[PDB]
This record gives sequence, structure tokens and C-alpha cells, in this order.
Amino acid sequence: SKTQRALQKNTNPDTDALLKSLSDHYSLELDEMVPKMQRLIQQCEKHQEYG
Amino acid sequence: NAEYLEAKSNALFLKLRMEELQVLTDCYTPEKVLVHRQIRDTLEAGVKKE
Amino acid sequence: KLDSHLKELRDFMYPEGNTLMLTTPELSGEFHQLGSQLEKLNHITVEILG
Repeated sequence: SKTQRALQKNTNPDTDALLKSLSDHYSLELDEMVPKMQRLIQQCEKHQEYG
Repeated sequence: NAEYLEAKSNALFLKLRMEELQVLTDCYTPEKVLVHRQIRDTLEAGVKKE
Repeated sequence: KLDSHLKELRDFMYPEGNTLMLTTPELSGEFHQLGSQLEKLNHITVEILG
């Protein structure tokens, strides 16, 4: 009972909820941020050619 | 960090473009443009005859 | 259950087993690449102005 009470006090956020949040955040970074950065890299390469 | 790097890249590109356009304005004055036109006309007439 | 929760969270946070990773490795690699390319663009710009 002491261990269960300690788990409930320490459970905000639920480990399963936290792992889900972590997995969502990881997917968001790959879908939005990584491609944005790739686009910017490509743009910089074009500007070099313009130079 | 991503926003900052994007702003830096855009600023460098605009500087480079500004300086290019300033050099072109210095090179093709109305007097010179008229001469370049005369030279074209003579060259074009030669290309046509040949 | 506790052991499983601990193992799952740890695996997620320590992908290469030895270091706590706060940034997505894929993203960290892109930041570095973008920084390097901007440094090259800045050289070319300085060189042309000079």
C-alpha cells in the first residue's frame, strides 16, 4: 500500500502518458523541423551558387 | 535556434543581391547604353551579311 | 511493472545507451549541417564585398 501510494504521488504524468508524449514530440520534429532545416540547407546552397 | 539560422541565411542573401545591382547601375550609364546599341547594330548587320 | 516502466523510459531517453539525449539525433545533425553551410555562404559574401 505504501509503494502504491508512492506511485500515485509520483505519477503526474503517467509513465505511459509520458512515453506517448515523448514519441509524439519525436515524430513532430522529424515531420516538421527536420524537413524545414533541409529546405534551409538547400536554399543556402543556391545562394552560394548565386555568389 | 532554427529561427535564428533561417534569419541569418536570408540577410546574407539580400546583401549579396544589393551589391550586384549597385555594380550594374555603375556599369550601364545612358551614354554607354547608346554606344552598346551602335555596336550591336553594326555586329548584327555583319552577322546578317556573312 | 515498475521495472518495465523504468526500462521503457530509459531506452527512450538513452538511445545510444551511454548518454542522456535531449535532442533528436536527426535534428542535431541538421543543425550542424546548416551552421556549416551558412559559414561558407558568409565567406563568399565577404570575399565579393572585399
